[PDB]
Amino acid sequence: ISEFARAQLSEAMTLASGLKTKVSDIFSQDGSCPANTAATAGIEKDTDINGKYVAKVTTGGTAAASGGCTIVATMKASDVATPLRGKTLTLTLGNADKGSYTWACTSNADNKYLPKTCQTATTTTP
Amino acid sequence: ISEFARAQLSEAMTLASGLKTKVSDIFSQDGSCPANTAATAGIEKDTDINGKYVAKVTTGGTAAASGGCTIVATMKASDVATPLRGKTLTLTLGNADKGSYTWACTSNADNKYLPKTCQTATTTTP
Repeated sequence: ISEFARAQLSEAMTLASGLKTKVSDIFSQDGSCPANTAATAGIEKDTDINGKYVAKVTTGGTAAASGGCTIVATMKASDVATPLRGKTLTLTLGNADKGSYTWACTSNADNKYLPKTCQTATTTTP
Repeated sequence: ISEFARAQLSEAMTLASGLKTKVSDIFSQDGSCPANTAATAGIEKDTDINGKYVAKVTTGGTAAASGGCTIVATMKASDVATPLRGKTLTLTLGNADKGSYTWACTSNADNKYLPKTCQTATTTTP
């Protein structure tokens, strides 16, 4: 498994991680999840949040007891490892009602490119 | 051996290489070696010249009839491959008093991470 591909999805996480404080602070202060398809109270426009491999980072989600707000980074459509083109990786706030905030990682890309922490689970059934 | 680590050093080479015509212009113009500890005529301060894996690119070196000007790249101390952390790669002017200017490449990183034109040599002895 390519460390070049691993590293690109690594940009995404870091650019998304970059908004935890900003998103959890609005959730627990105003009760809602902020969305940035337009710039919004201290948070930049999703298409303005980017780097070498990330095209945009969008906030949103649906407010719930423990959290729910989502931070979705979208990969560029080019100059990126072919399987990752246009894919997304998603951080979700949780435990908002229990203590320290948690942020579960998920992605719609192949687990072979993700960190262990961002991978799905697959098992057999009866 | 990691192509990904190889790729990190290659960025230093590239960024250091992008200052060769300027440094060369100064030597040919003033018989001197410019020092960019701070921005100076035409060239940005060393830390303003960086990249994903590269922290700074400094010019300096000691002037002679053959040239002697150096352009050194310093890798970041983190977010880079651990054997390359804070390692340097140097471009050095020569041949100024014999013919076409040349730039020799040296580095203090391990040879297993370097292009062939930048590796040192080790021989045996009696």
